[PDB]
Amino acid sequence: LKVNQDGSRVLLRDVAKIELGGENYDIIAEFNGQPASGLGIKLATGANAL
Amino acid sequence: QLLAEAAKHPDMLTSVRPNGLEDTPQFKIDIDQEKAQALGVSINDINTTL
Repeated sequence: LKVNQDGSRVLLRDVAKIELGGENYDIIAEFNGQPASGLGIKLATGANAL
Repeated sequence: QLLAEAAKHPDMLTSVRPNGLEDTPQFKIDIDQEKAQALGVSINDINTTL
């Protein structure tokens, strides 16, 4: 991010935590108490469901 | 591995070949940002020049 006059170099590690996480924590799912995920599927106009 | 295992059955499979291309040499450039900043050079300008 920056290299100081004294020679010290600053990285992201020193000013920010970095992790793998969801791009939106708004939605959460739970199947019979335990954590889960899934897909709700919506059909198209003029197609057969079966 | 599959091509090898297929060359062992020349009585059912013949001319088993890949249609793709085999890996070739590439010239890598491991730019360093510490020195580029110590010299005041915009990495964007570096990449645009290259």
